[PDB]
Amino acid sequence: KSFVVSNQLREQQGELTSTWDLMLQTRINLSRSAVRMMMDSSNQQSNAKVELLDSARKTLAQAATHYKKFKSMAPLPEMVATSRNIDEKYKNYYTALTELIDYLDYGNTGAYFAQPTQGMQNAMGERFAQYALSSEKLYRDI
Amino acid sequence: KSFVVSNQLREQQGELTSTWDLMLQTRINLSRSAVRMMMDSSNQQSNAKVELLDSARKTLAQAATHYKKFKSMAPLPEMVATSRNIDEKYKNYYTALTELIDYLDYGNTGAYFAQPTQGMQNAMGERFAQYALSSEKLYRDI
Repeated sequence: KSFVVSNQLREQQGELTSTWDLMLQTRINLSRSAVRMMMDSSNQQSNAKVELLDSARKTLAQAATHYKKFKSMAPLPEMVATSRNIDEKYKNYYTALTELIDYLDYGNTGAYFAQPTQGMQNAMGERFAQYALSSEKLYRDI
Repeated sequence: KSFVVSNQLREQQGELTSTWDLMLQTRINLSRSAVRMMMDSSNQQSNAKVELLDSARKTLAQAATHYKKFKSMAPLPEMVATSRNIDEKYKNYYTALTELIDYLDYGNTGAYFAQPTQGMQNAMGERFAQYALSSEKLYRDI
């Protein structure tokens, strides 16, 4: 099986890297918007806060597109548990990120700061590292 | 050559994913610190601004460790140009990120906001996508 199966593994990793990366980029643009919503309107800097929130929204939608691609390539047997785990972490971090867009949609920075977002970022981050370790080891077995 | 060479390619991609990801995480923690340095001292939220700057510093040092690992696996002939390009983009974004740590080290948020960091983030991001496209196509040729 080795070509077809190991290429499947690389394509599942690429798509997951694209999902993780675009969620970190959503986190970044939500951050850049929240600081400008705190600084108010006099501040020359405050004025891009809606562009930034719009960029955040756009990269989350792109993370969700790559994730569905990732989910369409069925996990190989040994990959099933980390892939299940990734899905759990992914949904908690996607949701955190969605609620943050929802708050800034109406300028609620108080609720933005009150969400413990980093905890969820970190859990996905560790899931990602575990998926990547597990896929390297099947790839050097395939 | 196919096993040894295609494994080399996957290991160079993994290390580069680790570099890109840790630089995005440095960007995130610098962001979280800059907003708390803007909010001042009354603000319960302002008080983690030095922990956050310290986390940023730590993930940049980790991005630089994985990058040296990436650079130690010599680019295969067709990968030499994107690998050169990645190095250029990487150094401009590593430097941007370093100057941002340097500003927040003494609470200079004015200089933090004045740096056009995102432009450099974006150039590295496009380099990364181009490297990943080019490596997929050599990998399906190897």
